Formats: sequence, C-alpha cells, structure tokens
Amino acid sequence: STEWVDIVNEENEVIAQASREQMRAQCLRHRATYIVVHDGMGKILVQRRTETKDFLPGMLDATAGGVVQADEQLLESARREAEEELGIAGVPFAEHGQFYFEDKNCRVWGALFSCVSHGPFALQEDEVSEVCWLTPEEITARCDEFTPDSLKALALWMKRN
Ligand SMILES: [Mg+2]
Repeated sequence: STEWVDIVNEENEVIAQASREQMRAQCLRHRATYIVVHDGMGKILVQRRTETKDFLPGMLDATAGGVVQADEQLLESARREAEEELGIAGVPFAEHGQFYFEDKNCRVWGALFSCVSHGPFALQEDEVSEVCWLTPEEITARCDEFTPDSLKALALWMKRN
C-alpha cells in the first residue's frame, strides 16, 4: 500500500498530501514525530538505521518516530511509530513542543515526545539494525554518528527533560 503524507506550509498548516516517494523526490516539507525513549536512569535508546533507508542510511537515531501520515493527529502518529519500530504500546508519552529542521535532503516540522521504557523491544530489521542504551554524554561523544534531526530533538529534550 502507498504511504500518504501530510505536506505543510512554512506555518505548519497542511496544504497538500503526497506519496512518500513524491515527498522524498521533491524534498517536501512534512511533519514527523521524534520520541526520546529513555530508561529513567540516565540512558537513551539509540537506534542504528539500516543501510537501505532513504534518509541517512546507517546513521544513529537518538529518537524513535517517523513521518506523519495523511490526516494523522500527532500523538496517535507517535504511538503508531513507537509500536511499529519498537513494539511498545500503552506507555505514557510526554509532549515537549515542536521544532523545525531542514537540510539538503529534508524539511520537517518535528513534534517532540518522550517516554520511559525498559523494554522489551520488538524491532524491525529492515529499518533498524541495532539498538543500545547510551547516556547523553556517550551520545555527544559520538555526535558525528547521529542524524542531525534526531540530535536536534534530543538536545531540545535535554534542555527540558
Ligand atoms: Mg514511518
């Protein structure tokens, strides 16, 4: 089935809907959720992207989450992503506002969430190839390995937590 995605203007108003392929082909501005999954003891669940991913294959994500699909509300979208990527469901999510990120390959209004989970996790190997618990110190010591958008989300979380 084709994945359909909300396309937004500069003001984060939905003005278009595109296939996932069109979104990536034209670098269209879209929404995504970013969820800091932390263990409540100082560590962040970090996820290595498979090497088949369109956006930044093989890099580390400091957050779970993904593109918000057509007509999805932000929290249900975050919950769907966490369920699909990590096999978690019914865990409390805290909301931490929004941020905008763009580089040469994407334009995104991000919605930031966090949750505390110790697992267990059920992962998708076609998307994530590895997970581990890292402290924020450990992450910044390796920050060249991380997607800049997930790093931005984490940094924003770290300044609130
Ligand atoms: Mg997705």
